[PDB]
Amino acid sequence: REIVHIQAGQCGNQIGAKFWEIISDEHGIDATGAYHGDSDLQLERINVYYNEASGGKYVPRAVLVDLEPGTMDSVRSGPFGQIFRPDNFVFGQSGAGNNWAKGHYTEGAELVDSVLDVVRKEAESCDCLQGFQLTHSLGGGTGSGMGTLLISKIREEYPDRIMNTYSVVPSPKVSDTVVEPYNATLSVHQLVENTDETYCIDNEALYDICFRTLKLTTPTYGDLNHLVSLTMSGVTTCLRFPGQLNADLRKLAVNMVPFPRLHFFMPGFAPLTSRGSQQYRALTVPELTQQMFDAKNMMAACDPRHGRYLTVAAIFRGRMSMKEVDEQMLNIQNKNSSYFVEWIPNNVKTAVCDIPPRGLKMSATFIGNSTAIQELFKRISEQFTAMFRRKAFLHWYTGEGMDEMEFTEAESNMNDLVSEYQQYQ
Amino acid sequence: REIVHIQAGQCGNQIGAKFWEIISDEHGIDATGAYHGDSDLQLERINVYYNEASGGKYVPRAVLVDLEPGTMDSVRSGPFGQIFRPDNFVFGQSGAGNNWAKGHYTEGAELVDSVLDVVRKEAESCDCLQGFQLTHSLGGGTGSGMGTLLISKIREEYPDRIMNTYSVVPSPKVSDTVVEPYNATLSVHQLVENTDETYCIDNEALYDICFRTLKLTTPTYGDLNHLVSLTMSGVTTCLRFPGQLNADLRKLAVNMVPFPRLHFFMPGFAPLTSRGSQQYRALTVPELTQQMFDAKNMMAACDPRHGRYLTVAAIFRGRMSMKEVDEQMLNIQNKNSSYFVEWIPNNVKTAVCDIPPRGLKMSATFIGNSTAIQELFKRISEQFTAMFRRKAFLHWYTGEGMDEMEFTEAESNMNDLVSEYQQYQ
Amino acid sequence: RECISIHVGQAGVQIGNACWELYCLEHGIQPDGQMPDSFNTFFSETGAGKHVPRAVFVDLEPTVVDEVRTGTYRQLFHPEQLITGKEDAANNYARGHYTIGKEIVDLVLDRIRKLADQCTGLQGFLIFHSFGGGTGSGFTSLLMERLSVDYGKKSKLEFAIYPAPQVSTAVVEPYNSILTTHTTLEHSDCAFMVDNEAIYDICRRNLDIERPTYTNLNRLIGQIVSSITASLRFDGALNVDLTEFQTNLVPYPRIHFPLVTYAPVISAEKAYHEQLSVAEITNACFEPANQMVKCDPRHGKYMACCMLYRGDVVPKDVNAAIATIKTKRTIQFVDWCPTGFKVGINYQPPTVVPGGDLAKVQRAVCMLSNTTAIAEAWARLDHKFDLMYAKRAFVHWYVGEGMEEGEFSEAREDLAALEKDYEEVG
Amino acid sequence: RECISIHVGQAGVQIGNACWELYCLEHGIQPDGQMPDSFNTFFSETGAGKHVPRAVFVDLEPTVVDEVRTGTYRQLFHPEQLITGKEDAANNYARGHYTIGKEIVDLVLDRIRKLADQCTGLQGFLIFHSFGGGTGSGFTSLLMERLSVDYGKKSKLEFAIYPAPQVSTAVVEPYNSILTTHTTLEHSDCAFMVDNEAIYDICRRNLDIERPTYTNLNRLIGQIVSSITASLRFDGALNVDLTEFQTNLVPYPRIHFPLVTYAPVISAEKAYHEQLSVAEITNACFEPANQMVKCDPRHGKYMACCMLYRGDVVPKDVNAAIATIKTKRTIQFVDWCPTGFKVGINYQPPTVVPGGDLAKVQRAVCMLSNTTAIAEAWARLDHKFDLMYAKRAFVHWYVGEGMEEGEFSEAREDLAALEKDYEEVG
Ligand SMILES: Nc1nc2c(ncn2[C@@H]2O[C@H](COP(=O)(O)OP(=O)(O)OP(=O)(O)O)[C@@H](O)[C@H]2O)c(=O)[nH]1
Ligand SMILES: Nc1nc2c(ncn2[C@@H]2O[C@H](COP(=O)(O)OP(=O)(O)OP(=O)(O)O)[C@@H](O)[C@H]2O)c(=O)[nH]1
Ligand SMILES: Nc1nc2c(ncn2[C@@H]2O[C@H](COP(=O)(O)OP(=O)(O)O)[C@@H](O)[C@H]2O)c(=O)[nH]1
Ligand SMILES: Nc1nc2c(ncn2[C@@H]2O[C@H](COP(=O)(O)OP(=O)(O)O)[C@@H](O)[C@H]2O)c(=O)[nH]1
Ligand SMILES: [Mg+2]
Ligand SMILES: [Mg+2]
Repeated sequence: REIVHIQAGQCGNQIGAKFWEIISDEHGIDATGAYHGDSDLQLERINVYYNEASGGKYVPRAVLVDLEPGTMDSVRSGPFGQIFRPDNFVFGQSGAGNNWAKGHYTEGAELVDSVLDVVRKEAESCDCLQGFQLTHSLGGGTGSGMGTLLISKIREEYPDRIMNTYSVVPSPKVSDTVVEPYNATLSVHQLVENTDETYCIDNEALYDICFRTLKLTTPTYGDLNHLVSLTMSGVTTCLRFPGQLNADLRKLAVNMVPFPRLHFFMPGFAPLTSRGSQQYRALTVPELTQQMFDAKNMMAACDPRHGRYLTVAAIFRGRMSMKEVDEQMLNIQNKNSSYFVEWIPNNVKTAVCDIPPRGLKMSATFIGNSTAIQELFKRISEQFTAMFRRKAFLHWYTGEGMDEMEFTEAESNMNDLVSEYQQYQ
Repeated sequence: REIVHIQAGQCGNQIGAKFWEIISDEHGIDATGAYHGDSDLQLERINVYYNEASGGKYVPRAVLVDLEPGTMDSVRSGPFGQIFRPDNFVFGQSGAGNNWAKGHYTEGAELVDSVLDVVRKEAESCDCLQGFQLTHSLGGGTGSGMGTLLISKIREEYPDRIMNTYSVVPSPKVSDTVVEPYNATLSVHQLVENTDETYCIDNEALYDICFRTLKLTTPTYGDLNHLVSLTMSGVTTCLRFPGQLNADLRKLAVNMVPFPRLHFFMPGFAPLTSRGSQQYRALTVPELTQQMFDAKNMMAACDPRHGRYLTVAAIFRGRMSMKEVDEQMLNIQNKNSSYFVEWIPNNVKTAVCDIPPRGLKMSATFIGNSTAIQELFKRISEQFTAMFRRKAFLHWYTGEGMDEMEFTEAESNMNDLVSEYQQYQ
Repeated sequence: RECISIHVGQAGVQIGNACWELYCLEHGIQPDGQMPDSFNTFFSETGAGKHVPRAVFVDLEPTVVDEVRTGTYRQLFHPEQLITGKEDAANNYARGHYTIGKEIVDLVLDRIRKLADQCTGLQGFLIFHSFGGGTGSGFTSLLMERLSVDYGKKSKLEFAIYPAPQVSTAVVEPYNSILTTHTTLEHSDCAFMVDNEAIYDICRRNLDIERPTYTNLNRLIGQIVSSITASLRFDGALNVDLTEFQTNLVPYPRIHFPLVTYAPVISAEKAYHEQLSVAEITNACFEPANQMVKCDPRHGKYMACCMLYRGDVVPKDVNAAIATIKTKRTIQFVDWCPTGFKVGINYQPPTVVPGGDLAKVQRAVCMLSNTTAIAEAWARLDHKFDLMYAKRAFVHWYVGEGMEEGEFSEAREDLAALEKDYEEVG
Repeated sequence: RECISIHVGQAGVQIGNACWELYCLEHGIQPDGQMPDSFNTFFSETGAGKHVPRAVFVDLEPTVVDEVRTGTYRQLFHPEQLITGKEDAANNYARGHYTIGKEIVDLVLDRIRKLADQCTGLQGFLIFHSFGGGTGSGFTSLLMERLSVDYGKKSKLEFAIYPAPQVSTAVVEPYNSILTTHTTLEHSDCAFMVDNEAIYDICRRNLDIERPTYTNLNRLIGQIVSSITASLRFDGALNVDLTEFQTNLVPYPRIHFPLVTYAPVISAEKAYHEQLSVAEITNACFEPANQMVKCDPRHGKYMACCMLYRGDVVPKDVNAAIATIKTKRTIQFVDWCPTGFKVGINYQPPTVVPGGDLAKVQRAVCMLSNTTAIAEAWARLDHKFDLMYAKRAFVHWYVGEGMEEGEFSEAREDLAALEKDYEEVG
């Protein structure tokens, strides 16, 4: 069981660059592809992400995609830049100009053939794979433009493999581009059918977590990409290391999704403590579970207290005990009996692994499927509402062949999605 | 089982100069005819190409032919120039001026006697020979004009010995001479009946392989002649070194040619890797097999995807395993069942040798007899029609004694070959 | 007299891991299979100084089996006995029974036949599995269906783990634990039910251990299995055989779900102060605070019970201790059972495993009673399954894998009928 | 009692190379021919401390035989026993039978008569060759044609390598492997068919070898030939001779194609755990997973079979083990074969070659069944030949060498009748 990696645009590449810095140190490899580890459990499942090479070297199964050559220049020269194979870097020369229309129809259609030739090469080399990881953002043009195109083309060829996309959805309070609502609405139109499991993150909330819980006075894009990676790495720790009770990517999908369209998730991580307040803290499971369910710690700008949890999960790492995980989970359900659906008994999925993150004793990851997402999509639909009334900025997109009908479907399908979550709330 | 060598024209000598530079280093022979090797297997069949001299020196079975003395001065003074015997350099004083009429009738007639006395002298020196190697191009006058005259005279004397031609057939996109199409068509009229098997190579494609796969920014005739040499060196490696399973020139000829007229081949070599991307590559048979069949690597300017393979070959070099070669060959046939002829099962020939190329662990050579050549001859034929229709440049050739009949059958006979390959497609 | 044990899934393999360390200590057989008799019941001898078990390890995922392959007990197991897959059933019964089932079910059925060829007097099989996941439920249900046709009248025993009503670990558990009932109902000669949360209470109070993890629970099950088969492996005052045990215990063909409990379990330091005699260990077996499934016998009426003593026991008092119990009206028996005790006294004292959580004793008791108290452990579950199935939640996963929508009707209809039979006899 | 072996082609020499190293180990004879008895069956002694084999090496290409001339075993043979040509047949049967073969066929026949003069009790000749190339087929078919007329009634055995239906390395294989059918049919007393595919699966599964190359496959065949003749070279409880073995096996003159299999082949580490007894080894021989040709006996009915045990075997149980097999309806025999077994027990254990892929064992079995299932190994192939012959591909190469276009009529006609007989008797 091994998984290939796809990154798109400036947003994804900056997120994806931190991933290979963190997971590489986890498996003990140097910056030049060499190995110098100690524990044998590192080599047991090294191949879930890497490919072997001559001379005892490893290279990752990553693809970096772009429509401008600037960002590849940064990642190539940066730390851990020589790990990647040169053939994997796929980039154009023109750019997107924050156009969803240019990315899908005009510019990306020429460059789409090149990448599928590469992902086909990585798909044959792997013996028995399960999923693809996609990293992108929903504001710009390249990430939402080609990111939508590959997903449709990837899905058709492989309708039996699981698909993962780790999306970043825009927020009004940190709004940055005049044409954001046009991009975000058009892309989610096809994520409602062409992906299996979807994560949503906000730059607004990642600012809420960074100042208050971390006591960060200078949150740059260095640290935010740090936080998303640790949630990204935690989900697939059952694959790379053993455990008392196991859960791979396929188990979670069946356990959380009651109906095919309700697969928009909310991350959360614990512990997250400041550099000075760590000495004054305990080391126990009950402190972890309270932090996980805290409405003050989620990674989306939506409060769960306006809705009820459908299903949740908890991924624990370290030497722990099975009852204590069991007793904490029942405490929350009984104390918070108002905030959980009634007609699904025992809504919590559990998993414990063995190897803790280096320098720590315990950890936890929360993936909780709630009905509070319906607000995070209505807010966007409102910003899109006042623009399409007067056809502002419409001429830029209409030049590449779209029509007023397509924008009509963009609102209608977004209308359908919010309706479904309200009905089951 | 030892073989003599014939070179014609400026193209052949520049091709042939590299072959003796490469093959001498393979056998350990120095630049002055001495020997300084280590493995005894070099000396087991050293005689396959060289002839013994007094004092412990070696000289090759080479014959250099020319109609202008400029090129002979360069090869004589170049690296590995003193290896040849001085009597072998045969060259005239007038030149051809890109006239196929002059190459056969006026200028080659006087000089044809001189060379045949030399090739006879090597034919008496041989104990039990099998073949003749001829290296030339189909664009100029000397190479096609003399080369077709050499083959015609050589064939009649030796109706049973095997004859090899490694031709370079012109391409429209790298067109260099105004009267190329007259030259190419008139020569191919007689390669149909006076040679045993023919290798076709395009200067257009060798640019494609040099820029793209090799990441070469300045492909000069220094590097293109490097590529062709490795194919000629690879075909006859079964004769010079041992192996688990063997294949000499006679085995390939019977295994490739279903009907006498369908004997035009397309080579291909693997691996071919840049100096920077080699560190990030595996070393296995399965990578070698896919590269050979890649339509982006086949060394002629015609697409095999436009037709179906009749038969193929594969000469492998290195210490390998026999089922691994067998298992991959069935993988390609099963996965690509659309691109192979149906009424001949198991269309693949195999051979494995023991001595690998110096500084390398593995290698492979691909010889594929396809029906896709029928297009590579139509493109040339079209260039001819727009010329002979209005009798442009015709007066230059008619002055030496050809007639409109000879040009009339030139298209008529080359019409037949396109008919055969399409019939069995 | 030999038996074959089959471990399926993570739960089965983990329990099977605990057992085979227990058996080796009993017979003085080192992890590398060499002995520094009676061992033929589970072991096969190979030439000189080599014993290998009659066990087969089964899984659809390599992770929980390759832990055995590298561990301390790599040398004991014959390499062909460890069967692994490539993709787990992902908590789908439908994937286990239908899609991912048949590409592996054939290999083990070929491997069982090889093991059943060496034996001469095959007694029966022991099956270890759980009702949680589809890998241990969907596949194990398939194995018993193929075993029954090939062998027929030979007795098969299982040791299943029932999901708890409150302390449960998954979301879709009720869907699995209802679909296994048909193949257990129609294809099992004896079925043992054990609950995970109940073993926690026994660990908390009696053993006074703060944090029982899955190591210690699996050690407890090893003690129950070892005692039931101790009648074959050794010799004593009275003997009870497996086919003998079914005759006295199971009153009707459809009613084969005994409840198990053990005595004594005690900590090392508190073992000094108490004197453990036959008079009380027969009373400890009947405490509702020591039943291994969260059910109250006070709302049920006993139909039979078996008491297997081992160590230093004399039949003079056992009849007296059994006589004492009969005089209580709190412990109720049915009217059509004038006598309901089957007794077996053995000579070999139970052996304590080093590194364990139990103290060395001179005598031990294992109880196996067939009561109607267990009727509730199914009625509560059927509410959970029916409540979720009202909205057809999660069903889309199962429908696409080969099932149809009426299949869940038979799952509830069968449990509808089976609860009535316990009501009728009660 | 002496026997003579002839090797043809690259396949024959490579197979013969492995065997003659194997024999030297058996009789304690160093590569330089000196021994630090019974060896007269294969060896000739010259004066004092010099033994040379009764071998002859034949090829039309100097490359492969020169490897023998330089290798570690240069000193064993006469210089004159190693015969090489100058131009190979280039995978042409027509060149082998008519053009290139005739210039060398005389030289070896003069050499055969020289070796046959030394012997006093010649039983027959052993031929190792393959149906792939014309050098190994066209020359061999000519070579037996000369042997049969000159010598008449003495028995000749062949050990052929049949072309696989899927995993093959040449383009024109079917043309050769049909034209050889006539000469083997009417000029061979017994023919052994061995396939290159099946030996791979045996190496993969049973031996657990990752990358089997031609070194290991040839070592497997060396064991089969060693076992058949161990009845002559040693002494035991019961004896079966070549003339004795042909009598019991071949029921009709036209049905002489036994299928071979061997037991046991086991890896070194997996050998420790299993106890290899005669009861199971006689069962392993009948597993269709261990037949040496990609053929299913399940679609055929056995005609006879011969067992060749060696090591520590007593006749008390062999009849018991043979009785066990007869009770299976899976393993089917023809109605006019109430008894279908020939048994020979020897006293010498098989000897393991250092550097090989087998472990030292006390017992070994060789099975030789004349079954009717082998009809399919020709029926599938005749489709390949006939499909290609539809368009008359490649025929121009063979026609120019002296053959006629009608010559291919008899090749498919002869296989038409030979396949007809098996369904008739079946
Ligand atoms: N006693 C015990 N119970 C376990 C253990 N592991 C899991 N369980 C129980 O098993 C239930 C979940 O289903 P599982 O038995 O784990 O299914 P599985 O073992 O994953 O089988 P597969 O899905 O095929 O891998 C939970 O309710 C646990 O109580 C264990 O190691 N020991
Ligand atoms: N067992 C075994 N089979 C071989 C070996 N080499 C080749 N073969 C088989 O031979 C077939 C091809 O025909 P060959 O027997 O090789 O013809 P040849 O050995 O070259 O004989 P000549 O053509 O006279 O030189 C292939 O299909 C292989 O199965 C070997 O070393 N060992
Ligand atoms: N989390 C995170 N978000 C980023 C980063 N850089 C840009 N973004 C977000 O990405 C959105 C715009 O996406 P964009 O960069 O235009 O995508 P592109 O056109 O494909 O490069 C903005 O709303 C930013 O908030 C980063 O380093 N980290
Ligand atoms: N591969 C290769 N082709 C060459 C070289 N030099 C010339 N040619 C080709 O030869 C063709 C003309 O043939 P030419 O050599 O001039 O014939 P000539 O009259 O004997 O000199 C041109 O189309 C060139 O592309 C060389 O060094 N290598
Ligand atoms: Mg599992
Ligand atoms: Mg050969």
